[PDB]
Amino acid sequence: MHHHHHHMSGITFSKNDVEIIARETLYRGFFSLDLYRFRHRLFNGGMSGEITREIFERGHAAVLLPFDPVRDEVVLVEQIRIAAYDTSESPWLLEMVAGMIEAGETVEDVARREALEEAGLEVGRTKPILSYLASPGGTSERLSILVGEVDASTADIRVHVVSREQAYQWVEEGKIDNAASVIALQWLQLHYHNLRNEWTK
Amino acid sequence: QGITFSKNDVEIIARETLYRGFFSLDLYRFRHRLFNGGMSGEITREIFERGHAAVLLPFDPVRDEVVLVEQIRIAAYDTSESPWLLEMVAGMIEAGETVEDVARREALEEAGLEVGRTKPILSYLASPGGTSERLSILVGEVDASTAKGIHGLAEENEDIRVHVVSREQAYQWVEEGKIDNAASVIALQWLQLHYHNLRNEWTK
Ligand SMILES: Nc1nc2c(ncn2[C@@H]2O[C@H](COP(=O)(O)O)[C@@H](O)[C@H]2O)c(=O)[nH]1
Ligand SMILES: Nc1nc2c(ncn2[C@@H]2O[C@H](COP(=O)(O)O)[C@@H](O)[C@H]2O)c(=O)[nH]1
Ligand SMILES: [Mg+2]
Repeated sequence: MHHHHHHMSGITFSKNDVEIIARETLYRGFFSLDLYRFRHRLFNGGMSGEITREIFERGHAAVLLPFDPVRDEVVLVEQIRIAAYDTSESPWLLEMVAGMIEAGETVEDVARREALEEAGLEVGRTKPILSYLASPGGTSERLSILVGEVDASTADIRVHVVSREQAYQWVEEGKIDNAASVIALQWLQLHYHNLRNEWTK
Repeated sequence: QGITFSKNDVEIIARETLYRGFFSLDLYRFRHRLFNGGMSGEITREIFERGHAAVLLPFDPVRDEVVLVEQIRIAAYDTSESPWLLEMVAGMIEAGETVEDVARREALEEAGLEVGRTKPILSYLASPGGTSERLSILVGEVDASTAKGIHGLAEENEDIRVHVVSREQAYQWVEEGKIDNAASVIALQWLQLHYHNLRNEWTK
């Protein structure tokens, strides 16, 4: 069909449209700094020349929003995140439960495990929220968020229990400003009414 | 309620460059107060340093439309169906610049868009266990009928396609996983929570 014209044939291109020529690990410690060399299709029709990009590689994470549907409360975990220091009033952040996903593990298994270990919470039902790329211009990291049913009365890390409304107001005010928690709590603000009905049936 | 400790309670002893390239990886060495009442020992953490960004959600309040930009993000490759992503206009904030200056410049360079009024959405840490990066999101008033075509600086090997969707369509794409990068998810969830008042404010 080479005589067929271009017009006779969401996003435009797939993995068939990129060639990763080479990968190198330039730094290996707890995390890695990798270098990708690749060429890719251009929107105008041609192929790019070879492009090189640095990629921060630290694996991928499972995240759990602990929500008590009886009490309309969320459980937050506080701990120091030194990387926040230079742009934040304090490096101690209020966050969701989270942990790295190891080979062959599922998001749900990690989320449930971490909820018990960080916050001492037994999780009942879970539902997916969303899975997102934290900052794909520079890091490969993907984080997959679930909401988990908890009894908030049963709640170096410190555990905080607050109303959903307070937690969301802290997002609005900038007092909760890490991506995983912002995404989870915005989702909860959009979905809590149906979720509470589903989980208190 | 709220957090327990402040910058009075942590000392950064030193920082060491582990990798110096286009971006950097630094080792922070620090000590900090513990919730149990003591002081930690010396802690180290590897931190990815890549500066900070301004992000623009281009929203047409008359048409209830959103402008997205499509381009390859190779880091997405290993965990995504395709490394081409649908994203918000964005760019790095250089020394002395304002978030608005960058957002307006990138809106023109990445999408061919002039911007009218602007309002903050939220400023967030992308992944603060391992990177310092902060991204500050604005919503910008645009005429989505002027958003079309292929943009980006060809010299910088930047190849960007503009897409226009309705707001409801963009949000549906978030729900379905077709838009799954933090900046766009945060911006579009915010828009779902605020569009009624924002359209009223900008169509008066
Ligand atoms: N050499 C080099 N340039 C980069 C890298 N990441 C981004 N850039 C440059 O940053 C600009 C676009 O960055 P973006 O906003 O798409 O993340 C282009 O000038 C591009 O060449 C990298 O890892 N290495
Ligand atoms: N112990 C330690 N872990 C580090 C360092 N830099 C990065 N990490 C990573 O951070 C992980 C702990 O993350 P956290 O549990 O604090 O969210 C470690 O398991 C390790 O992979 C470092 O200097 N020391
Ligand atoms: Mg740009």
